[PDB]
Amino acid sequence: KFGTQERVNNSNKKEWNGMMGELLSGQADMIVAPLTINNERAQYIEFS
Amino acid sequence: PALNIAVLLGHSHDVTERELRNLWGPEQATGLPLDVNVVALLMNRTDPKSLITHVCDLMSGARIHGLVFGDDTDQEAVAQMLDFISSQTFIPILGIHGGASMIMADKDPTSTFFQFGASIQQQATVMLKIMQDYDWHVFSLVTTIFPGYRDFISFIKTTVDNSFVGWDMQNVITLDTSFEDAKTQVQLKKIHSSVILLYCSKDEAVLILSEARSLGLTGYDFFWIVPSLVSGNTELIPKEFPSGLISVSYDDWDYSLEARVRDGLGILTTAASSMLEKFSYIPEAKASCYGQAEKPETPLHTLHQFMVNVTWDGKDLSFTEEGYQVHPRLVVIVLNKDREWEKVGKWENQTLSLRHAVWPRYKSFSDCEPDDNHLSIVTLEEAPFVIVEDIDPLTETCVRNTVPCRKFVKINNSTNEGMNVKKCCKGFCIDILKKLSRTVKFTYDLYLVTNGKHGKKVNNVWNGMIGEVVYQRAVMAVGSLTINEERSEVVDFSVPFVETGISVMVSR
Amino acid sequence: GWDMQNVITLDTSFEDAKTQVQLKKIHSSVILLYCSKDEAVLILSEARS
Amino acid sequence: KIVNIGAVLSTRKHEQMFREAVNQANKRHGSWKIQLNATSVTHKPNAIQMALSVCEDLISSQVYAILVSHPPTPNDHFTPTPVSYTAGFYRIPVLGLTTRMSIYSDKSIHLSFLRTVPPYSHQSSVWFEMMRVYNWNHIILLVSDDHEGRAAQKRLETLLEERESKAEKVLQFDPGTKNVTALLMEARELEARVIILSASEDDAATVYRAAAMLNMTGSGYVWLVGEREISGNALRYAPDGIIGLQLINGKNESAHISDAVGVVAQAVHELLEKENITDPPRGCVGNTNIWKTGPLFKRVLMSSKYADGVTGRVEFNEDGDRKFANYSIMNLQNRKLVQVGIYNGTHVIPNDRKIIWPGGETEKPRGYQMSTRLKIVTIHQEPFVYVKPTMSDGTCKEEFTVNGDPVKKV
Repeated sequence: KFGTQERVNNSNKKEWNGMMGELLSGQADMIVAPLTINNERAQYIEFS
Repeated sequence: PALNIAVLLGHSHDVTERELRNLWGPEQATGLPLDVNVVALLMNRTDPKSLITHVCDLMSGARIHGLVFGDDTDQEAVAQMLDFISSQTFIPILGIHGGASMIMADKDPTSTFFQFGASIQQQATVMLKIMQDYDWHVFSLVTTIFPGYRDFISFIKTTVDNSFVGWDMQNVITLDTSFEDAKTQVQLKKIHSSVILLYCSKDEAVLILSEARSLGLTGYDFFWIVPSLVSGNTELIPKEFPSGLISVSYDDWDYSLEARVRDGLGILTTAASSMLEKFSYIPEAKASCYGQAEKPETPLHTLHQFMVNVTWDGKDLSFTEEGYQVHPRLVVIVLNKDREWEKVGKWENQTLSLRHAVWPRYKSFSDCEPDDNHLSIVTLEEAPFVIVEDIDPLTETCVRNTVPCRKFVKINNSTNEGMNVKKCCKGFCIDILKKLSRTVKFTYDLYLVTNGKHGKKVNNVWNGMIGEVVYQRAVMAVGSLTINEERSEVVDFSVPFVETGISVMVSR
Repeated sequence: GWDMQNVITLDTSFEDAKTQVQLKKIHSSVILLYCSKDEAVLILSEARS
Repeated sequence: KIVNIGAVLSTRKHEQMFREAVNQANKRHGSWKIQLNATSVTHKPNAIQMALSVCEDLISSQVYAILVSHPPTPNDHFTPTPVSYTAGFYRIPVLGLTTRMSIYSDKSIHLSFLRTVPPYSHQSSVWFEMMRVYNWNHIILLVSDDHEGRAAQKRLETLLEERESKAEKVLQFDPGTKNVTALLMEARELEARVIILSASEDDAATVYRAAAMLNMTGSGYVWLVGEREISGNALRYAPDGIIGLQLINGKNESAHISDAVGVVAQAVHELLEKENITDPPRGCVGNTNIWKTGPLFKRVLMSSKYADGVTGRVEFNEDGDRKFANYSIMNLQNRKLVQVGIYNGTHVIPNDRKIIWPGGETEKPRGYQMSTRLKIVTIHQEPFVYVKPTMSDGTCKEEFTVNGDPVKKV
């Protein structure tokens, strides 16, 4: 999964999946992939 | 084995010891692996020294493995004292009614004192559910220095930041200093038409609401939502509370004291049964409060982890780690035109069900400006013009480019009544209505018509949108309505925005 | 293009419930005021507040 | 005319000096109008004994406020909790002398509980001041799962909110856990090198031992801790170079007793000139009504500022805790403790002493160390990122493009 803000069924918390989740959780420090920049992704992370 | 459970009640309740014993009397296999010998007691009033003496005497003589405390007064000072007694004697205490039911923020980790109430987090969650249900996305937040306000504000911000509804939190207001003297008024002056989540004690909430009325913040479109902290004793209603003051609380009407005692006894019995199944046997209580016993005093096996997952009489009365009910019996009440707290909604299994599908307009005061900008609009579903859809499964609210609209759907073919389901209406006519609302600056309560179909004069009586409009049940019809001579005679039409004649369609 | 957003008449006193909801309706950036100097002081103080 | 003030103290000489201080305050203000009678009792090992004793002796004495302190025994497991509850029933203000526990800061639990010493959570404020002095932006929090850790973390986060900054991580551990190696291992990979700790003495000692075992106390790391981490057993395993906090008169009883008696006497004098003053309820049993002017008395106390306090300018914030207390920054050198500065109500001023950071270096280490091992995440996209299985030799066979240049593979 590239990454999409999805509502987890329990606790109703916004959580990012895929590369977005890996980057936001600290497991990765940089994403180099065909990642399309848009409003939703740019709010939480910074794009070059 | 034998399990001794002590049930304490106050003198105000018109409840006798005999029926307290009978509450565990019919012997319907309530306790499978153990026999509960309920011992009951009533105290005239709850003051500290008598409380400690009574609890210690019941621990010594009756050798109780638990306790069920029910207080009559609203004194909030009893909850912490009960928690302290539970911490000292390791007696599982259950707050039932009155002061014992007031939720405490933080309890001693070594204490086994649980309460039958809703924490401030659950009250915030239910108020936010109310706000989401009525599409009150824009809102403000006015609080004071009353204890727990920081936690309330933090939880509100956290829930707003992690919700797909798209809340519009305008500002956070904290009137720490004097209300009518200092710069506080300036802050109260920058609040626009929205929902005000007010959190403060009743004595100062009266002043806050009076000042808001003096600042014109109590109009028809201003909805004040407050927690149970201010909406305390129902019988005491200050004259400064505007009508329509939405509040949430623990219900005392339906969920009676006898049911409370039965639920507490059932919870204790189920926890004891699960503990008997898991551990070896039921441990004897402490010897005495006094004497300064030389011992770590920590039981080898306790009732903490057994009270987490408890089910009784099909109800899920489980408790959280801190001591809050997982499924509290929360009720949503308002101040109607008769100045009496009237029940409106209820909160069961994480779902909020409201009696009113659409919020009725409440006259805040006798001098309030009459409501003319709010219009009731009828509509009929037409394929290209008015498309009716269900609520978005992702955000649980009406999506963009649509508007709320309540449809009165019948329960089934047998009964004659029905329920109003709030669906989302869109299409050409809805877009025209939205543009008209933005231009003329008027609000609307869209609702579909179920009586007729496009209007028809039967027995000199109109049905449909025409019928609703002529009989003053609504202000306007926005649906796909054809301008006809009789209709133009009965009701006044606007200019035609789209030409729709009578045409014949055939297969090619 | 002239945008007559609204024409407000502050008939009552300048501190009561009315003339506060009325002053909140001004979303424009230019305000033409007309009153006496003593009333102008009160209106401008309320607007600043 | 006679006004009774109650006290629960540790040693007999403590009550004697409390009585003489009450007499001195009475002579200073003047006993012609109102006479301040002081009643007192010693501590007992059983909390229920305190609960009965305050009712039988203190409440029955028609007291206006109760001054509570810790017992001589080093046990500090919520000793003043019972009194604060019982006197909290009637909204009788309670003055905490040497109770630094932060659970009492929540006025929701304890309705009326004042104290003359800032709680441990307020220590976080001092650490924030260090952020403004040594320019440290990225930190690691090691709070516990009890109430103290949560309160300290919340206060630190609230203070960092105004800076539009957040701590790198907030690691939380259960109290009394033997193994804490996982948390330190998770913290090691983080780029930030500033560690802030706040826990009990035993947990602090355990974390210190784990850090020493994990080569965590070397050069480039700085430790900021509270008083509980540099007192007792936590001192014996404390790594060199840590920075802790000490309150100037934290363990002192005489100064705190004198200042509390003075401020309560001033508050009583200011209150008694008001109208319709209601005397406190007499007798714990049979009198369930709250004190009518109890909240008014608490508001008066919280709005009363002592002129010349022995400990300093006694002032109470909106939370009912002492404000603007002198904090001594304490540094550990060659297994000994030396003062390297002092913190006034707002700012920190150092001294001629040189701060020895952990690792032995005297130069101020940088807050964080740059990480040149960037963890890269990539998705399988055919036109962009071909992924190929490798052989048994560990690397896949090399290829060449149309120009013959080798293709780079990772």
